[PDB]
Amino acid sequence: DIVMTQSHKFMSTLVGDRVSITCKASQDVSTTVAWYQQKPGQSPKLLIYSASYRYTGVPDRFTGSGSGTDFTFTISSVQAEDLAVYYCQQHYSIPRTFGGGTKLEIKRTVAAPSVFIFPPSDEQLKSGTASVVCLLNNFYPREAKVQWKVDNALQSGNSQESVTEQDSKDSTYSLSSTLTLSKADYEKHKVYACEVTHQGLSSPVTKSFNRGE
Amino acid sequence: DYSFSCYSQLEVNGSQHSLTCAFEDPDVNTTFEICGALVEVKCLNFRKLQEIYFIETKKFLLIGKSNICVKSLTCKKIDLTTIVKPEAPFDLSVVYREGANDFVVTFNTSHLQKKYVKVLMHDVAYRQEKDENKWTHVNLSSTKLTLLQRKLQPAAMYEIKVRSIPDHYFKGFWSEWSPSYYFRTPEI
Amino acid sequence: EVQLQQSGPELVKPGASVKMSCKASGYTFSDYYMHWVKQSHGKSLEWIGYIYPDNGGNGYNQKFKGKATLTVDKSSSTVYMELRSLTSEDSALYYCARGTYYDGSYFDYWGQGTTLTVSSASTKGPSVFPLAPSSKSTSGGTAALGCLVKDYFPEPVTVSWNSGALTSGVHTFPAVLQSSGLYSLSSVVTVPSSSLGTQTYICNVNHKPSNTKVDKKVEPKSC
Ligand SMILES: *[C@@H]1O[C@H](CO)[C@@H](O)[C@H](O)[C@H]1NC(C)=O
Repeated sequence: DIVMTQSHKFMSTLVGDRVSITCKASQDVSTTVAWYQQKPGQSPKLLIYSASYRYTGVPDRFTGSGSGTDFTFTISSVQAEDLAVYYCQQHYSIPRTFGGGTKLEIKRTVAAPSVFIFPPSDEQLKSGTASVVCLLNNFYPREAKVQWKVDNALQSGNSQESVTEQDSKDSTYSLSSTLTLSKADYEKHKVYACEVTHQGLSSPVTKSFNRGE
Repeated sequence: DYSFSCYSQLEVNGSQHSLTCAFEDPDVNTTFEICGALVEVKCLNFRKLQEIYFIETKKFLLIGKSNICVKSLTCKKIDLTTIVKPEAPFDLSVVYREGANDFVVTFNTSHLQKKYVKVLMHDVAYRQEKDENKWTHVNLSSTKLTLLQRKLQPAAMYEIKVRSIPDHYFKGFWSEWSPSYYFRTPEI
Repeated sequence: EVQLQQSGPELVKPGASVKMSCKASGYTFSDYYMHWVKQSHGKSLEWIGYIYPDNGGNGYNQKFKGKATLTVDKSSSTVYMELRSLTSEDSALYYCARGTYYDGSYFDYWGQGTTLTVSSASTKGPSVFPLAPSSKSTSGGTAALGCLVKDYFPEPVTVSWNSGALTSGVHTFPAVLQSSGLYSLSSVVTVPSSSLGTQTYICNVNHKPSNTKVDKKVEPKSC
């Protein structure tokens, strides 16, 4: 097999800036290398073929160069919707082999998260379980820490976090932290809070509720 | 004397060689043995299924001629290095380069990494859909070929395949045709 | 336009076999190669093989004993079979793609992909609970409300809001594998708070492996 290796697995860039992803082939593959773009939740989209030829309908800001073993895909002015994983593929011989891919993250100004808290529904409670949800909305950068407090007692090992992919519109992230308890343990206590710390918060932001009300 | 044809595939499963034989004569309803120069063995008994006889063993001598005598019915003094059948190439591919206006044809063969049979000559035959059994043939030594766009009919589909031969110390037979590949040409 | 519609997600036991479909439409089906591609957890792309609809083909050494590709011109459908399924062929999204005209080299059109999951576990439909917008817990003029899709297996699940009419401000989080071996996720949406009493919001959950098509109304929880 011909091995395609992309030097960098992640790349960060500002909007309107240039980006050049590199891809090296283990053998000579002439000028026959293609570049695909896979946006979050979508299928790969063919952007470039034959190293430098743009597929029909592809914007002009996407370009390619290289030959033999070294190839470079370039975005001259990155835009918000350009968030994706970019793959190189040698379309020279069989078997067809792709590169590892390069996720292009977009750098932007700090954005503090909007914190919301949702208590468990009476339906789930009657079912016998309680799931309290803490939502951090539209923040940047990706790193934000969330702690759970039940009657000021710090929780550990009973919550799970899930973070979205970078939004193509505001270049932000969102996080959901689910605290799972039994109906017994849930009705045993009163105050439920999530405390959020982030690069954009000069002090922790606590969202809480009293069981009932 | 009854007539037969044999061929030996070398460096197949690791180093275990396989010598197969079949009859030339059309009807041979019998209600086969090969001896000669070998290594660690003096004569071995073929396996019988339908009308093909082969053994897979590692103790084989590549040097020296061998007398193959059918059971004694018929004898033939043949060299193990003069009845070699290469393995058919694989992974055939054709790629059109828009810039150079040509087609690069590529294939692979497991014999490149083999110890004994490592030098081959390949025959690439390609034909158009319309032509009733007419083939353009090209002999080559490497594993890549380039077909010029100007030397090909525009807006036409081509089928293509490849064969191989020993073309050094070893002699033998041509391999089987590789699985075909199909490609089109731009419309001027 | 060109369309490559693939079969739905599949759950299979280890050792058993799978058969995925890829129906092409919008072009002369017989003139283009058809390739299959595998996307593993690590987001890597592995070619599988090609097939020419006029007759046939295959490729790639690694998938020789796993993959078996076939075609039917009558329905313009490329079918793709998996034999000795393992825990490695699972965490893979299988795409069908079309090779370009002159050659199958690179692929210019892609299907939506089929998620395969091979596990001895059984199917489990999801429980859809509401995440009601607390009138006290709303940032100014914006209120957050959502749906918790808990305890289901396997992936994936399709969550929409108002049958697709609500797209602005929606965030469906990636599923998390709980200790119980079941999946769970949340889908939230931000809306103008003043609309909580005038506009109705329904979340539509669809889990095809269990054939569960759930709809849940999310209301401001009253006192
Ligand atoms: C040819 O086959 C050998 C045997 O595995 C492999 O190592 C090599 O990468 C192949 N080359 C191409 C161009 O397919």
